[PDB]
Amino acid sequence: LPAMIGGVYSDDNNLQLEATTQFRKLLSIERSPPIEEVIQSGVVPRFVQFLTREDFPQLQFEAAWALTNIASGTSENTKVVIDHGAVPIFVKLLGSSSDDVREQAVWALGNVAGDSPKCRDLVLANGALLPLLAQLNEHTKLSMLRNATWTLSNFCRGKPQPSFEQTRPALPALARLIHSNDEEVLTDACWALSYLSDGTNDKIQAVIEAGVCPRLVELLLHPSPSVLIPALRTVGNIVTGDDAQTQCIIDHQALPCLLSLLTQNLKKSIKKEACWTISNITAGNKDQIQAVINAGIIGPLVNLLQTAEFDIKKEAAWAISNATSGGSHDQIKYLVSEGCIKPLCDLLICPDIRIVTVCLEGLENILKVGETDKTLAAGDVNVFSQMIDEAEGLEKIENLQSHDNNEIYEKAVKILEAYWM
Amino acid sequence: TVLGKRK
Repeated sequence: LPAMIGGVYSDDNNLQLEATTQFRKLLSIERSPPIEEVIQSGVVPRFVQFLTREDFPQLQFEAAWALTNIASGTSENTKVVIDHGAVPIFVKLLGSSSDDVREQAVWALGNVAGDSPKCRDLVLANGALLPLLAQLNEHTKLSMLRNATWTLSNFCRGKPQPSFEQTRPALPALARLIHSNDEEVLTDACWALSYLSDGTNDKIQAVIEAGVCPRLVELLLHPSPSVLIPALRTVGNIVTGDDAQTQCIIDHQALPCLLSLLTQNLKKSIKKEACWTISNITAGNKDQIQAVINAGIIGPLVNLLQTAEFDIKKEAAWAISNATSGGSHDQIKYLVSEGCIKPLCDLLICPDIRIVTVCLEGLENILKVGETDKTLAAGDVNVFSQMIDEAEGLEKIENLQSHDNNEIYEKAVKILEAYWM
Repeated sequence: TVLGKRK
């Protein structure tokens, strides 16, 4: 150790190089690297000097590597590296003649930027995004693609989100990168895109205009949950936008894909997200709702609303209820023919107060259609009221006149007064 | 009023 600190501070390149390699090796260990202990040895500022030794690309590389391993540590370890001015240097190193140095500068910058939004915004401020995207072309080796994408994803990560104007140029690169077959690149790219599509519809506008939609729908069927999860997030974000933005996704047969996500034995978290995604499509027009009906999603949807875990039931209710909101008279009768009345009634006693309002709202839209059929047939009774009554739904609503919440209170009264006088 | 799109 005292020979390490010394050679680092020496004038001899041999001494300098061995010591840095040793420190690097010291910091390169897998189980609890001695990061606190390499900083308090006072070589960190000397490591930052070695980064500028363009004549000694090996020392640069080794120094950048030890600095990277230091910045993988605690928030403080990262704040020390920043304070010694390494951020602009690593960005300058992205223009290195050496490929090992450029790849390491990327990994370093990803580590600093991964620390916090604060650190992310400084790395972006030192102009790291533009020299980063220039390292990506038709000849970029896989190791660098993994490094660069993981870094690009971290530049985008974080709450509050970075300016969209700052992260926008990275969109063309990410749009290419999702065409890779490498799981790691596909993983980080989709996470990166899931961050950029999260926000206002003009952000979603930028994302679909970059042309990612077809490939994203394919990644729904990726065998790895590591790729499916961020891809499902992105696709879900896109369909929270308008009808036309939602259409870019529907156009590439995503509904049959989402259908299979609910049917195969997958994690609750995944099934829950496909349903939230499905809910934002039945939150669309009569034809987007028709696109869902056509794929055969209602059938399985109802089954989930009836028998699935409550984190899934919550989202299946929203899908079903939203469909009654924008749907036609006939589509709505199809939802009832698939047997959605009973599963909607059963949730009027769930402890989640928002859900109860959603089912109640969905049940009322069913009631209005049944009311129109009662007039068209000049009948005595609303057929759908009889079904709601049959599902023990009439008694639940009668009891919701006892609810503590005014939103729920006023709607139960409204429903009973409009359909049960 | 309750039903619609969700971010």
